Amino acid sequence: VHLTPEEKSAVTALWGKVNVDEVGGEALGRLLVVYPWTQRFFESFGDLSTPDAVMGNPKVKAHGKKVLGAFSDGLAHLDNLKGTFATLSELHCDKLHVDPENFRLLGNVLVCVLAHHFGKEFTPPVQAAYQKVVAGVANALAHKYH
Amino acid sequence: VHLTPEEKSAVTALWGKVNVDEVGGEALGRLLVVYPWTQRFFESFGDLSTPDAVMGNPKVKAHGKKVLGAFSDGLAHLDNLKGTFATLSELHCDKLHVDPENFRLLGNVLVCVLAHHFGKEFTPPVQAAYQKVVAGVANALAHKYH
Amino acid sequence: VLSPADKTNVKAAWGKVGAHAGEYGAEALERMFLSFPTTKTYFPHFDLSHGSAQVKGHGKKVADALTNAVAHVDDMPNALSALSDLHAHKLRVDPVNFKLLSHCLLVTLAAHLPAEFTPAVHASLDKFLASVSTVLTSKYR
Amino acid sequence: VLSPADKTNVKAAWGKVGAHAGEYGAEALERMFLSFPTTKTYFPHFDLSHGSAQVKGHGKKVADALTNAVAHVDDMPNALSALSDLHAHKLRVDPVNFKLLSHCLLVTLAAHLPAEFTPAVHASLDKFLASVSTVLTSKYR
Ligand code: HEM
Ligand code: HEM
Ligand code: HEM
Ligand code: HEM
Repeated sequence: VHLTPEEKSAVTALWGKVNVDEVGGEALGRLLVVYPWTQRFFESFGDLSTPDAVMGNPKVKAHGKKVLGAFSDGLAHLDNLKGTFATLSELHCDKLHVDPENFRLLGNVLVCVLAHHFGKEFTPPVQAAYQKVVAGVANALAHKYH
Repeated sequence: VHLTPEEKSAVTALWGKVNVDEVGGEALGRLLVVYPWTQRFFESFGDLSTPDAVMGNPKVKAHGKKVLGAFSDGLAHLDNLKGTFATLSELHCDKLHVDPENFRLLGNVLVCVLAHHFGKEFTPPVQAAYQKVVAGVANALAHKYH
Repeated sequence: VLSPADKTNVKAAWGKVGAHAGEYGAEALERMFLSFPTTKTYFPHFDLSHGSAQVKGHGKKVADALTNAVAHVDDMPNALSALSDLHAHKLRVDPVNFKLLSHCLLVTLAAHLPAEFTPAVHASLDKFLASVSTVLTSKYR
Repeated sequence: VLSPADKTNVKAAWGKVGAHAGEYGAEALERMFLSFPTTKTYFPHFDLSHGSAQVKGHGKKVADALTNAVAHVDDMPNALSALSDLHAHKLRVDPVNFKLLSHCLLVTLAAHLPAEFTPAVHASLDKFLASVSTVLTSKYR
């Protein structure tokens, strides 16, 4: 993605303050709650019948940590999102059959999780930069679909 | 745009049988008729109150041939739709204030006009290559927006 | 929201489909899978090759449902309730997909009904497919 | 469709906004212009600079339309019909942009109501803004 250096500096600065374990569990859980159809991939996760069943579910929480852990590493490679996510792009396509649109949904839920968390600190310009980031990841993850 | 040579070979070959005049006239007319809000940019074209008012309006038409004419040329730059449309990008953004989404809408109406006109000849595969084309154009035209 | 002209226009176009709905439905699916490969994430269990029987068969299913839609243009919600339930609770196809298929069906129709696929009929079917799509995704959340 | 809890959730979250509606509306706007630059194409006659009073003036309007829809949660189509007419026939804003602003609004709210912006509330607000957008684009064609 083409980020300003004050943009990439902005992304990176804030990201340094996020707790990936709990932000991952929070963004994944919120995705399942707000876009319930996304639950289609998680029947083996158990009870997702309520916002608390979802949010406090240890599998949901543990999966969020992995997605975000993964997201966090693409962050070190803003200049090569595609190669970064190439094998994960194939895994999601070829093996999990995840509609890439799910990637965009999560990006947005992520953006709202950040706001919620950083408050005033997630400024108009900070958001605009993250919007760029989440869009690049969604596209990088969708790259190898065929 | 990533086109196969069989993809490009097929794009090229049907494009060769297009009467840009009436196909551009038809495409832009349908746009105005199917997605009536796209008319907001053409009050000065006159009466657009009916599909005939629209279809038979000489401004629509000439504007259609003009648009389709520029489409035609990018075809000569399938490898650089980006730089091919840089100026038109700035113009549509900077001057005409055209929401780039209209470009997507047009591409889909186009694809529909081609089908209509080529019937049987506009095959699932020919459509698929074209879809790649009009999406690349929309993106190339949407390129310089800021 | 379908106007009397829209409905009249969909019955016309659709009536002319007649016997080929099945054929057109499967072609529409085939164009979609090729034009929008991400749509394939929903039929991992179908053989998606050209002239596959699953596709062929599914094409008819969709076709038929469209026909029932056309027949109950004024009570789609009720005519399509079971289907909405199905898509919203079991299938859970992402709403953005309804648009790709609708488009594919428009192309299919354009390509087979030259004379009847008028700017006005085009506008109508578009609105039609849009409302069917809305009805199918109305119970998602 | 908004369930009793959706409504309760939006009456509560919006209740907290209370006073900052206009202020929040303006921010939502600024968030949209910056993140989704394509949105600027509708406001060529505006000053889009940080703190422009054109933006402040417009944010307030938006926020009051929202406040009004909330107050008429049970009759949103009628409450906002004038606004639908307007967007449908004069502004003619591509429907896609409603989704972008709605997102910016959710961001804005999340940013100001850390305590009330719960998964449940987030969910209800999202459906709420979607029905508002739906109402506003219902007369486009
Ligand atoms: C947005 C960026 C995303 C990233 C970076 C990401 C990352 C990952 C990673 C690292 C894995 C584990 C790979 C493995 O087991 O080999 C995974 C698995 C998975 N992902 Fe993604 N993911 C993303 C988005 C999504 C979304 C949006 C969904 C669907 C709502 C999703 C659905 C799945 C599923 C169902 C699994 C398998 C879990 C299991 O073992 O049952 N992912 N993802
Ligand atoms: C999709 C690809 C399109 C291409 C390649 C294209 C190309 C062009 C070109 C080559 C011009 C001539 C400008 C000049 O030098 O004076 C033009 C003008 C214009 N186009 Fe675009 N166009 C496209 C789509 C659209 C769409 C979808 C809309 C709106 C619905 C639109 C609205 C306009 C307007 C308002 C003008 C100015 C008309 C005038 O000169 O009075 N265009 N376009
Ligand atoms: C015009 C919009 C649509 C209509 C009328 C429609 C209609 C139908 C019908 C009639 C069925 C069969 C249920 C049964 O077995 O009785 C079905 C199932 C299904 N639909 Fe939809 N559908 C539409 C959109 C979509 C879209 C856009 C997708 C995803 C790309 C989709 C994916 C599926 C799948 C995966 C199944 C089940 C397939 C199977 O198990 O054979 N549908 N649909
Ligand atoms: C839920 C979302 C929205 C609400 C509640 C809303 C509400 C309003 C209201 C109350 C007005 C002013 C009417 C008056 O002057 O009485 C307005 C005007 C306007 N809106 Fe919307 N709107 C929404 C979405 C959008 C979007 C997404 C855009 C474009 C991206 C947009 C573009 C405009 C424009 C260009 C005007 C004219 C304003 C001026 O010149 O001051 N609106 N809207």
